[PDB]
Amino acid sequence: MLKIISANVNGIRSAYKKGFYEYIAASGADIVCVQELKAQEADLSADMKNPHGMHGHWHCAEKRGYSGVAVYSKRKPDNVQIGMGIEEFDREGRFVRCDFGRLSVISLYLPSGSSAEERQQVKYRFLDAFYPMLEAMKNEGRDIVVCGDWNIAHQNIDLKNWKGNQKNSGFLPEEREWIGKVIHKLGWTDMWRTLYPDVPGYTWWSNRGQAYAKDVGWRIDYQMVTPELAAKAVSAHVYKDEKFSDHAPLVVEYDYAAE
Ligand SMILES: [Mg+2]
Repeated sequence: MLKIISANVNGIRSAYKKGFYEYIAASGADIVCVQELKAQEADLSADMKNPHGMHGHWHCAEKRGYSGVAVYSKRKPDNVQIGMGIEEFDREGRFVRCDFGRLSVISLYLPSGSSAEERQQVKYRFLDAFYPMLEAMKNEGRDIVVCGDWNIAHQNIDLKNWKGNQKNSGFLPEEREWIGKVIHKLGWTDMWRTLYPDVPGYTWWSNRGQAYAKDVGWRIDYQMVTPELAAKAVSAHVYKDEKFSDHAPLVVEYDYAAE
């Protein structure tokens, strides 16, 4: 099967100290989309550019130690898009797209809003700029997986403390509505929720201490998929046998090849 892994690595240099490099190979992944490199190109070792000889494409931020995304693939993409073409967001290294024939896979790091109202506003402006891109992408008629950290939990099932987080970034009414539109208006499939309707599937906890031990989790990482490819998804899991990051890798297996 085609195995695609989405992982917010909370700093690729940190994740590599915790075994993430070995996992890229051991996992059997064909494509690994990572978010939050916290590294510029000058900081990336050869094994962070082309892990295990994979092809790698990345978009780093202008600020040091910040953001950045990458897509690693066993096969060579025939086309690569670095950034969205919106300067404000592209300066932060948040979007890479790799094409393999009629398959496209994206690594997306959606802005977080919990730090300050200014950043919640950036987050909302990102949502408004990205929605028409999602619409256009859906209308391409190609097979597309948008992997990444969307920084929004959709429904009560998607986080442990839904009662106490309705005024906090990640579970605001406007944010949840926006994800709902991406699914129900645009017709993207939330692959995890479609595969396993009743299984929470948290992918983030604020630390590896109490927050993790007590499973105070949120499902904020997704694979959003086009219709025909969604029908080819056979299984998924949140990988928790090792801990590389404050997020867990989201792994989906598709009965699909680009040739
Ligand atoms: Mg982080």
